[PDB]
Amino acid sequence: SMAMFYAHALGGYDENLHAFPGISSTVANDVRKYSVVSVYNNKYDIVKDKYMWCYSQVNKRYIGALLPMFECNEYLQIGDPIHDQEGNQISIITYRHKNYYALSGIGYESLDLCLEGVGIHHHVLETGNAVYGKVQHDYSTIKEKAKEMNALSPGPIIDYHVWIGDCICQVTAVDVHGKEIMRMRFKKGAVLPIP
Amino acid sequence: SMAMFYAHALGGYDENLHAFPGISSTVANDVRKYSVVSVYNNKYDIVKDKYMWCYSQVNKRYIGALLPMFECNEYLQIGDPIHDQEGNQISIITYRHKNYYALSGIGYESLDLCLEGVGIHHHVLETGNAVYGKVQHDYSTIKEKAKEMNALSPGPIIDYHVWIGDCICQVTAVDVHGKEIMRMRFKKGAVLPIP
Ligand SMILES: Nc1nc(=O)c2ncn([C@@H]3O[C@@H]4CO[P@](=O)(S)O[C@H]5[C@@H](O)[C@H](n6cnc7c(N)ncnc76)O[C@@H]5CO[P@@](=O)(S)O[C@@H]3[C@@H]4O)c2[nH]1
Repeated sequence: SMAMFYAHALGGYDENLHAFPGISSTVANDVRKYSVVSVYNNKYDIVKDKYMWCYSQVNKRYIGALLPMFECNEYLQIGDPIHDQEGNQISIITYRHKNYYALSGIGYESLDLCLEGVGIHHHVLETGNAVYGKVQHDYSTIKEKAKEMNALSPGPIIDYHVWIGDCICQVTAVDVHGKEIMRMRFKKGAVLPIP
Repeated sequence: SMAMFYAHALGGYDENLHAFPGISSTVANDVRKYSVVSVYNNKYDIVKDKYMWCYSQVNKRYIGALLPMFECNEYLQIGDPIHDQEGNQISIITYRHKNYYALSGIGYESLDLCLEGVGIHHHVLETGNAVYGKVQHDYSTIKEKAKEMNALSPGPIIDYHVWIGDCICQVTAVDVHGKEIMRMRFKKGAVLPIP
């Protein structure tokens, strides 16, 4: 049947369709392979070695991922179809960070969460800072806190924290005492969308 | 260049572009002439003798008009193109009332307002009700109300009221005491959009 793309920001979420940041679609496009995309007969270049952390929270389901992004100085509307050079539609306009536009679909490192009972928060990780739990600081302070919190018994996860830095991205999970229960690292630099 | 359509609901109002209910566009399409439209390669019939009163409030400027509307049980997303039989985009999805979708552009009777210092309010005119000023009731109550308010000295207009009924549409303008200062009547039946 027809390849549909519904934007989550317009209420288009369908659990029976493939779900990506800001997109429910009938087909699952791998957008990692493209270096140039087109929007209304206009070609744009995919940014190399810099990505955009994009997420959408629908019902109690978090859908986050590191996505490719292309630069475009003109204003492009949410829902605008994105094509490849062969005429195929591969995505729609979703998220934006100044002159950068995310390319949503099957991308790079991703995170999916049941948000029932837990929260999630997003931070810009300042360069040079380490991360423990729900805080970011210099290595010495983070290191000493990790040893301090080490003597505590782990409680249940209550919050997730996403840290988006220019060279690394990390996700931590904390209990009620701020103790780090879990930590993932994505070895990519990225930016967050500007609403 | 290429014919562009921007949905007002997505922040795409441009005062230098043609402005219609929910649409800023580089072209001004007269949509009264169409009896069928197509969305996602599906043909839909324009309803005959019933319209939709659509409006958007952008830049303290009110833009309202009776628009043609077509019946579609499927879900169509705001901003998606509307085509004619020849494949040309003539409009975008804007407003909806259950299984009816507006066809915005140059439509039928219209109302433009400068919304600074004056208000506007929309009402469904219940069948059999009469209207005075900012209120609707049965004809007996309205007759008495009109007599009472006749004795009042008129003041400057501060509010507009749009009455959309199955047989007729009317706009009244009231002063601070609710006296009717102006009334226009459109000899068409219509419905209001449902968000
Ligand atoms: N190992 C590792 N793998 C990578 O892939 C990686 N990428 C970048 N870096 C950075 O290199 C520096 C040295 O790492 P490290 O010395 S092992 O210190 C880590 C951790 O051991 C410490 N910590 C957490 N929990 C406990 C606990 N229960 N007890 C004791 N210590 C704990 O908290 C610190 C968090 O710092 P961060 O990870 S955000 O940045 C790192 C540091 O700045 C990486 N490090």
